[PDB]
Amino acid sequence: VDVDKYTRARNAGGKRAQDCMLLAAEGDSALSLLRTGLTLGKSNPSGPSFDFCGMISLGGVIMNACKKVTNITTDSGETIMVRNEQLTNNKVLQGIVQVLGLDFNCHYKTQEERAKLRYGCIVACVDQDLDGCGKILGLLLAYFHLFWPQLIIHGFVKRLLTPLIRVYEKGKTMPVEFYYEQEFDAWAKKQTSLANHTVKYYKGLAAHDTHEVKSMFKHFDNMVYTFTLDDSAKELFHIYFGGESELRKRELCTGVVPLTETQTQSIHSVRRIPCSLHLQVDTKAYKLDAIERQIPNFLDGMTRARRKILAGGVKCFASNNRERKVFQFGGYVADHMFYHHGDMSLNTSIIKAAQYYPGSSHLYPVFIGIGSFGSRHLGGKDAGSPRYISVQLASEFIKTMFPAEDSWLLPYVFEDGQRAEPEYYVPVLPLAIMEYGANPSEGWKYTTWARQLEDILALVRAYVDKDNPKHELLHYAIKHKITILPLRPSNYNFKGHLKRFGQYYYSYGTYVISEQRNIITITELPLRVPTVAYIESIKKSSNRMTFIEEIIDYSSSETIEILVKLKPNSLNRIVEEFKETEEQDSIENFLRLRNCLHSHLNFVKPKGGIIEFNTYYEILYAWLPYRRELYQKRLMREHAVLKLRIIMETAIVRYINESAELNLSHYEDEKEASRILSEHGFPPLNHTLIISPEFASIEELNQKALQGCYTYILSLQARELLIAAKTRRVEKIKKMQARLDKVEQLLQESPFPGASVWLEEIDAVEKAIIKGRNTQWKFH
Amino acid sequence: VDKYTRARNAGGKRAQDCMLLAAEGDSALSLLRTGLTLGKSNPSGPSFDFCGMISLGGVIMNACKKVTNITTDSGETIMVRNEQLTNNKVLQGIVQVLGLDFNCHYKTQEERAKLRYGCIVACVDQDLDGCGKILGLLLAYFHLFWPQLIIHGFVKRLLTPLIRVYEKGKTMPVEFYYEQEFDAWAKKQTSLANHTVKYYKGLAAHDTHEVKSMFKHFDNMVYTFTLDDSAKELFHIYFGGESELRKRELCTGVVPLTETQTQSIHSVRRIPCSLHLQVDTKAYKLDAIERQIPNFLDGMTRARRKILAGGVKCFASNNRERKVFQFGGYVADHMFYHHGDMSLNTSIIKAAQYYPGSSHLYPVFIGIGSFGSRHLGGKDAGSPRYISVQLASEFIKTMFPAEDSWLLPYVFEDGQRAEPEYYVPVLPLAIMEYGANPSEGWKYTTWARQLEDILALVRAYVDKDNPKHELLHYAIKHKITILPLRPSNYNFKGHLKRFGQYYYSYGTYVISEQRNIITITELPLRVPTVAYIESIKKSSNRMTFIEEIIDYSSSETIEILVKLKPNSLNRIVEEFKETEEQDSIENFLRLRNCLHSHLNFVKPKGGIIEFNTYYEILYAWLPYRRELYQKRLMREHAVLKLRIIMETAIVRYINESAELNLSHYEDEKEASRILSEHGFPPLNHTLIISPEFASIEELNQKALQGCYTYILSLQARELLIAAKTRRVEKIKKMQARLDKVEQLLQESPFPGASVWLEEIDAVEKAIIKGRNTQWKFH
DNA sequence: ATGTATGTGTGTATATATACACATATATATAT
DNA sequence: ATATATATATGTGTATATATACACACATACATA
Ligand SMILES: [Mg+2]
Ligand SMILES: [Mg+2]
Repeated sequence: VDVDKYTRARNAGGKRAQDCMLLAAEGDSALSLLRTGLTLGKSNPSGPSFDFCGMISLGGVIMNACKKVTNITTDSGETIMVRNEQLTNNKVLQGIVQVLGLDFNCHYKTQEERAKLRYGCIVACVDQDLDGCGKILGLLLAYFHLFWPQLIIHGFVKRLLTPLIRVYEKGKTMPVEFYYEQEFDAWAKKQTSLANHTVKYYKGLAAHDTHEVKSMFKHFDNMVYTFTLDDSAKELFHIYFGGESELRKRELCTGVVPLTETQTQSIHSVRRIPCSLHLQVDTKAYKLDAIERQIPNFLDGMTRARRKILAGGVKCFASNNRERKVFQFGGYVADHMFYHHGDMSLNTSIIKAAQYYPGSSHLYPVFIGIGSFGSRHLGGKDAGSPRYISVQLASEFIKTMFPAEDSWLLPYVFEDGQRAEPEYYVPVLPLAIMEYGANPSEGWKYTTWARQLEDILALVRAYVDKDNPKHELLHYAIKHKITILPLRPSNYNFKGHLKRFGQYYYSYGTYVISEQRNIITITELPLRVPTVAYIESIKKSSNRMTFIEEIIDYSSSETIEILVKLKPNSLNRIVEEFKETEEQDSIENFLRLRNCLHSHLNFVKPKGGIIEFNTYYEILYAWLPYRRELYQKRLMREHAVLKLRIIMETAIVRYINESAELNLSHYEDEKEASRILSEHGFPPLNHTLIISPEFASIEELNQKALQGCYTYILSLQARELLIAAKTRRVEKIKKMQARLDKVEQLLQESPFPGASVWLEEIDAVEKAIIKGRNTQWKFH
Repeated sequence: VDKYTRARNAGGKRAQDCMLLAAEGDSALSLLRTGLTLGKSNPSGPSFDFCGMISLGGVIMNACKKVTNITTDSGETIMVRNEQLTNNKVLQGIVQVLGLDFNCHYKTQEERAKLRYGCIVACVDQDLDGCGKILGLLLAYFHLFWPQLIIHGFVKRLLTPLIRVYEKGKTMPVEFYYEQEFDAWAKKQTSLANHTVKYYKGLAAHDTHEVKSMFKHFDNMVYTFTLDDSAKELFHIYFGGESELRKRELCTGVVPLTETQTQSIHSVRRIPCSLHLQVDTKAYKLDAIERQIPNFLDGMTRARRKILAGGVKCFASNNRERKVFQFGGYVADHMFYHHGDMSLNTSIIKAAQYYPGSSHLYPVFIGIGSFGSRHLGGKDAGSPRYISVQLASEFIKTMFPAEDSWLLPYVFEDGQRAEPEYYVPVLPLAIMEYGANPSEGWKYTTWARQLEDILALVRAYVDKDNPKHELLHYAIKHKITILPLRPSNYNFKGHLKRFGQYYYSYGTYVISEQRNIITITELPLRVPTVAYIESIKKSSNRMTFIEEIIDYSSSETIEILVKLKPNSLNRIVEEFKETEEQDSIENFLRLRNCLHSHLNFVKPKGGIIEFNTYYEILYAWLPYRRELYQKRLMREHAVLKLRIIMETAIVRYINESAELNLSHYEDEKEASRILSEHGFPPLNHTLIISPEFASIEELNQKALQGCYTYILSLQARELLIAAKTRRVEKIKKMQARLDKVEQLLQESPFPGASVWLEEIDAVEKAIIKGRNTQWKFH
């Protein structure tokens, strides 16, 4: 059959079969670009066309064959390699072995067996972000390595090389092109002003308009590169794409190793790429980026997408907290936070970042959700479409947990030249250990179970507050890493019971036995167990089905009530079949009613890279000093700003008192007015930095403050030359200097500066959490 | 059967005690399954012991257009279906669920107890699409096959709110069920500054306390359909295969509902089918005509007008690119769009496209990325996460002037302004582009006119020194034509011929008998290439003469190459005959088509209008633009006089405030007193300096009745000598402009006759500069 | 040589569907 | 009693698919005496 989304060349499998190309693209918008470009008729006499080029789609992400295949060493000696039934029945790989005419029991070592291919090179036209240049190009290389390495030896697998970033200067008709994101960031941070450049990001090939696809296809054969492999490559394919992760963990801790001048000149001159040198840059950079996207930071407890959602949601609902649809808020946060990915997964994260039900992931959600957001009974998988449902910002919890005057003092993620969101938030409470979570990633796994709220409040109040009895003893335990105050799992919104048997916790359900009608009434499932998955699991097991007649659900939307029915006189035969250990009952062995709480505390740290803890105490002890130094920073910044504002307004007061004697109307322009104001003892000030010190560090704030002009005094309205305005300004100067005395008294106290403000914020976060838990997280 | 939650008692001893809540999608089933499980928060509600769920799958197929009554020998017409209607997966589901039988009639109760449920209950949306269209099609299906169940109370429905309004303080909302009821309500108010209007698009947008208060009163809000005797004619008009009944009905608006009928419906809790079809279905069909047929003034539909308004609002600060889905989120937020996102993004994509043969010859946007080609008909664009749009800023500035948009009637959604009723362009843009749509009752199809003909017509109307001025005025008086009006052959390399009462368009071939090759070098107007090539391969009458067909096309240029089997040209010449209207080779290769028009537009203040020729559309267009120039000049004259009055108090206050000494006074009331005791005029400063949407009556009615904010909010920067000098020359420039405004209010033929000539010239050179740069504006 | 039925096609609407990667604990079905 | 494939599920990503309404000029497929 002609396979799906396939355009053959006119010379496939004929007398000039070997000189034809297959430009295998990633989707269909890329094929739309390739169809646009291979049909430059007389505007490109040196370019390719469909006389010797074809097109086929890779279907998204290629299946890997390096872990769906098995070796069988034959008794003749020569081992054989049998595929899986899933790998045999993939449509994309069946399609491309149908197009090129490949064979699985031909090694393609001589040339009269390589002349029986339908056309003799593959060229992968993929993207340049790490998701497409590193991942699926690596899996394609792995497929051709695992089944026919002789074609990678002789030269059969090729690729284009397109730009990811173009930067256009005003005036010049040649842009500056970049192939990697960190190269752009290193180029851009060295600059001094980027307000005459335009930065374009090209996710996918279909973002290239006409006047640059013509430039890309005047030089088509100039940018095709061919792969070679050496002996140092087979172990790297087994590390990066083999069935064991310990190799991948121990390689994937270290960062990417940059490229030498000889290797770079050799690649950009002779245009061949070593497969191992591709794996040790592009695929490794992909896997580090995937770790950064899919594993939470240990300070704020959230991923990178959810941190963009939080920043864009604080900024979106700023003026008035009116709700919007999920797709409209998603368009906002993809516009203003520089989100460079697809739109469907962003809307899925906005939906799941607002759910609240017994057993949801987030116990303290950022948003209030307005509509239908799914239930326990399908695990939140049955929410509405984003067309229907709405979200708004849970404003007082975000006000108390993430204080707004601390978001000025954080390191930010700069994207495309201007800032997007923080590197990390630092909440008032250790929010990384307060919720649930279970993800895979590259190399590692993330799994947490939430802690009690009162345990965490006891530990933080024991650390900070000086007259709690557990003050110095807790500091001793932080010096020696021993545990004193208990840190239990959370039992909120869960009615079953929890037991510790050795080095793990176990969570149990609740049944209700009856011999009057031989019916067991299940009333609760263990932690984070969906209902219909439990019912189908208890229905598939044939050893358990021999004792039940009918299994019926009567549960409400927030409370479990399952009803089984037993076959007559079958309560007795369960006990000999399903034996009762001390750790679980015979019914709880029978009805699948306990689970183990097994944690994988693998986080990412500031400045990137994995970190791996052994207990929740280690995460708390790593979290506390960041909040300590952030309090010290905000108090010193406030001290500097208050001195400078006293200095500013106690010259406005004397200008109001001396404007009649000064006679400002007599003078000609701003030059003579600034000169006659410099002679009467008015300080030159920087009005913008004093009114709005946005992100200015304290050296920046006292370094460019006294280097301004008299704009603070010259934009005074005649409204405020009145006597009630004088009284108002004098009393606000008195309040500012009283605040300055309070600030310089707060900078000294025990055990560290800013130790009472943080206790006040603990109490504020606690009452906001209590109010939210009472109102079903609606904050009525 | 998928998406079907079986009730516990379906098909048993108490099967007739059971309901089937047929919802419309899957989010609706999420709502209904949330509602039917309030176990002890709703002890008087329903549950799954007597209630099922099933999905209607979007929009129901109709059977009235897909069935045949065939007459047999015995004297009876049996009703035999179609193979397409028989294989519809949604209707197969409900027939298998309810246990219906097609050859039964269910007249007796012994037959009406052989079913599996007791009633079908349509839980549909309350917006006009779901309440009118698919509920009428469900009624039409049950009428066309089993009218005796509509007689005996089998088809039921819920009744939900469409708009809830929440008063501050009070604990009961106001619920409106129709949109025009809320619009007439909200126009009556004077202060809607503290009410929160909630639009509920589908029923899955309903919050938890709202669904609790809707499921405590479930049987309070179910209704039942009663079948009339006049209903057969209404079911044949609205859903039958004859369109002229539907044209003849749907001119006049919806008949309002009386008080006796209202009290009967809300009291005995039953619905006549005819009273439903003449309100809900008719209101839907009028709404679909409004959404799917253009206005003859601006040329654009409702969605494209929202997209242009949101694009002018979005790209105002800088003309920075956005994606398609991000700009779509913007225009769905600020222009109050109440529909899905996929259709809006498709509308933005097709509003940005520009290729030879696209719908728009003068697009609103500049498209950046892959926006499709001639060959697949523009259906080969990118996904909306890839491609970008940008505002074609100077064309939008010249065609739709910004100072005219303050003086237009607007549309209110939910209280706030969203977008105009129409734009009034400088050129008649409704006859300058293409289009081919169906709708309810009517068809829309246009073919664009030459630009030069339209420019000559409008310059003959407006300019008094043009020697075809009074002739054209006589022709407007007596409805005759003088000046030609040809179709647009721009970017088309075939040729056009007028034969009788229509134009035909012809493509170009090139023949060579030395190789038996015909080379097609041009297709007719708006013919996709791959659709043409696959259409020529299905005709086996033509396949017996050709061997091989190869496409060598460019990105924007056609080049098709056929191959003939030997000794078959003479058989083509003698077999496909030649008339004097089309060649034999063009008869063989499908190389002409007719430019056949259906000029059916909507008019202002709602309603269809149907024209006969393009001259009627031009002559209807001209007086709106004329009157709009007159009222913008009146507005400018008023604002200039008021601003002269405002600044010739500020300048003398700068002259006299050195000894007036306002720094001596206590507060602003004493200052306002002493300013009014020296002759300064009280002014409304926030409406003199920014008249946004104030008419001239409320401009000269409430602006001299303000305060002294204009004079008390001056910065001390303003009190210098250079600022005095600049205010003096600015007063001089406003005085000169006021003299020019009063000088050109009185000109001939009508006020503002040279200004519209200048805007003609600016739009024409912007169109030229956009055609030279492939509509990229380099 | 006519009276029939089908059959895509355009814009603006209504409601859905699917493949793949990644780690690890649990569950299921044979084969020494 | 035991190894060994196979299957599933979680979040953040990469790609695509498909049913219905509405009007009418036009094209292709057997019947019509
Ligand atoms: Mg991509
Ligand atoms: Mg609807």
